[PDB]
Amino acid sequence: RKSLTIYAQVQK
Amino acid sequence: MDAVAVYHGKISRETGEKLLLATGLDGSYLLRDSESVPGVYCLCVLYHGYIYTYRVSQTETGSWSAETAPGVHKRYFRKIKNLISAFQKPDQGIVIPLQYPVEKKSS
Repeated sequence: RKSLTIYAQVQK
Repeated sequence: MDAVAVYHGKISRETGEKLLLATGLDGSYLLRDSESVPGVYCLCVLYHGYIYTYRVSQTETGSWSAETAPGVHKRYFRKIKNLISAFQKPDQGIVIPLQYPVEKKSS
């Protein structure tokens, strides 16, 4: 909630 | 010529979030400037209400590529826009193969 961002990386 | 129309320029995090949420289409991506790392772009795809941000920077070798998790193999390219065409591969690119570009100009 109050956060629509993951800023993750490419898992492929 | 390096034609990047998907690059609306520099926008805040709140801007990119609502931008992809507006289109209301899973797989919608956009090119925004990193508000933390200058000279680096950020491709974000809206999925599950969560905007997945990915850092895209060119290597010292001159090849274009994106960040990779510790244990994943990333392929190199020779163009910034080419990354989009190569990422359009299901289960062979990102959380979702880019499909609907969200540029700031024409709908």
